[PDB]
Amino acid sequence: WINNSWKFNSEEPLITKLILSIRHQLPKEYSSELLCPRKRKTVEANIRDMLVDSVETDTYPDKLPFKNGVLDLVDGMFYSGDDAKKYT
Amino acid sequence: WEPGFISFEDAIKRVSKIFINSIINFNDLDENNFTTVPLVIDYVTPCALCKKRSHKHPHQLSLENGAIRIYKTGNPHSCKVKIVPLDGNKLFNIAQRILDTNSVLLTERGDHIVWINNSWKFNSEEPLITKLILSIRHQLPKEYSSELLCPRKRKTVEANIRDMLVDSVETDTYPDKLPFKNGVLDLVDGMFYSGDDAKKYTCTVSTGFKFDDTKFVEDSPEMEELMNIINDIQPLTDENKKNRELYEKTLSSCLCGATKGCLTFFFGETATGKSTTKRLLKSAIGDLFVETGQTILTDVLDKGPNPFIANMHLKRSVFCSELPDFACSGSKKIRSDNIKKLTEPCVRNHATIIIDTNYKPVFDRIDNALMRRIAVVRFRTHLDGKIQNNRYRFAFLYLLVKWYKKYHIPIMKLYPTPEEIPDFAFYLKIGTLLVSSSVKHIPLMTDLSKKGYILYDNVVTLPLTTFQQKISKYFNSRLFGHDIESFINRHKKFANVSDEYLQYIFIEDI
Amino acid sequence: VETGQTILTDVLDKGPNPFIANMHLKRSVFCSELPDFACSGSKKIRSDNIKKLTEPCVRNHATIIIDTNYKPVFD
Amino acid sequence: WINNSWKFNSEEPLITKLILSIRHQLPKEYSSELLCPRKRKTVEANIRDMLVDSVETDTYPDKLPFKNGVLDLVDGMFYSGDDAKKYT
Repeated sequence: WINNSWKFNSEEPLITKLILSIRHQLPKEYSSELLCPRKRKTVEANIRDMLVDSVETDTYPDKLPFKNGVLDLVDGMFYSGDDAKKYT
Repeated sequence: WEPGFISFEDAIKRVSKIFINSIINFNDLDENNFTTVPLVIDYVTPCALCKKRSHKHPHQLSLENGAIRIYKTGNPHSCKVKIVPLDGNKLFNIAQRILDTNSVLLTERGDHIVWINNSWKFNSEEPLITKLILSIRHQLPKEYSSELLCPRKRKTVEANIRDMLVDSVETDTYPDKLPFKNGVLDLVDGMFYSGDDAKKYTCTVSTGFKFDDTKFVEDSPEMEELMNIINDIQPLTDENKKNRELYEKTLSSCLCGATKGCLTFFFGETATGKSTTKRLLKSAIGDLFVETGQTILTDVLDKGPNPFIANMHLKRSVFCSELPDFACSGSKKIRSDNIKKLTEPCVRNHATIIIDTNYKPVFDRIDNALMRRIAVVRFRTHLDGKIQNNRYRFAFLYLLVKWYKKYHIPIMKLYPTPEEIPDFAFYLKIGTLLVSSSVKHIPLMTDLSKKGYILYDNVVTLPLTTFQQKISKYFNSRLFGHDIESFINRHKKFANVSDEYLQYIFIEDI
Repeated sequence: VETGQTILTDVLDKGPNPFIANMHLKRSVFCSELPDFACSGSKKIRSDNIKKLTEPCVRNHATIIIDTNYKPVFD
Repeated sequence: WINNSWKFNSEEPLITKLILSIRHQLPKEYSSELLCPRKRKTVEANIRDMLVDSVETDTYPDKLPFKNGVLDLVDGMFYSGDDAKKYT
């Protein structure tokens, strides 16, 4: 989930890009640790080892996706940014 | 405090970790008063710096050469001095500085485009980012240059750079640019960019030769000698106005990079100056111009991997044929199945197709869809080594650019010409003579009853004999037998074994 | 996505069709604007292809609408 | 360019052999460190990065190449050894 969208790739990984982009939200003493690619690879390995349960994508049939958000057909409300993260 | 340094509170944290003994006034230091306020150390344990019990004078810190120096006031020699560097991961700063120049970009397809030697270079197997890192050492500050010599550090910077490109851009967007080996030229403004000024336009192709402004002048003996042939083939006469307009419009569409599939026909007698333009096209555009024959027309593009189809991408103009028609007996006729896909924007295609032929050909398959793909311009009125020597390289660029700036400004629209499309005049005439049955013709039974019309499946129908007797009076079978024989079987409907009907009514009755 | 009668005429199983692989998650696909097929010289509709379109597995979510001036003829 | 001849190679590395052969021509202090394979690989990695421009081979149409040199036809002299290096 980068740039307010879900991205899919099988050859160029994006977990390292996500780790690089998350630095600001982490506590300050944690941010400076992610500048070295070796540490980013270690964190990526930990994350990969820590995912064991799978989830299904494109489940809700009554949602209208958009470049900057999603639209609810039933209620006519627009959800943008983090509010659209739940709908995969 | 400088942005190149590590963050302030991190420096305070490491300074705290130096001193085992707890600090009393640790919260009173900010980014503006650290060098002034002396540090108050509650020496529960002996001084961590020099192991003596307590100091008569408090310690103090200062920032010299991007490093925090820990020293004791009063007599500094009674306590040992520590140094704490403040620079953070110099390689990341180098990656920041390199990326700020917009020299490397993501091409949206999974590769990377690198700006080296005044060009954008594609590559999929050999690394080009490292070459860029080695080349940009001079633009970077002095202290950053020495690190970029070790291959391991260059690999680290490449790894850092690869992780900060999360946005994709599209290449070859502007369709009004002429690429060149040493820059890019603008059609609408007639000025040449070179070097870094051309970096904003992401052109991945070039004509293969440099641009010379010395030859590009208003008047020269060479262009004066050339313009005579062009003026002779099409004289500037009032009766030759629409033909000259079509001729000017069809040539100057080659420079435009718009995606379009409207074909044009060069019809005229042989050895009438038509053949002179084919060499000037190659001498003008150069690499982007590619000549080919009818092999594309005949061979099926879908069947098998066609290298020509894979390699025609990013080609401004493609000359369809160079040899006279094979429309006579013993050769494969013109098939329209291949001409449908070349008009579509995606196969991405960018070529302009022009066919020159001395005689009108015949099409095996025909419908109404061909009006949007066929246009013709005809010649009415009436050495080789010089062109190969690139003698007239600019004399034809000037003609094309002057035509483009004269008329090719508003839009790239080619009006098709049905004036003399072969084996189409009879079909166009019969289009206005035959109309299909519809709801609007149903309430006309008062007028159609005398014609013998019968309503089958709520459709007005006509047997073949009446159409044949009412259609043979207008034309002789001797000259138009082919079209009528090929058309009869196309639109025959059988109500039963014995009933054959056509759902078409000639308008001349009303 | 808009397309024509080629998918209707051609059998999807015969040969590799990239478009059939790329139809995945396409909400609406306009099928064709084809004219009458009762006229001579036009191949009839292959009824094998329409059977698998209804099946959920090719995931599919496309809605197919066929626009014709007059009624065609099946085989 | 090894043994007075230009050679292609697509699978086996030839740059390392070139370095080992050129070892003698370098200054004396530089001859010792070329014996370690790791240093030779580092030098190869360095030299692969400074070649950004490309050249074309077999461009002169009036030469007869030989095993021990190249013969010029328009005038009639033989170039052997280093003299034939300029003609690819």
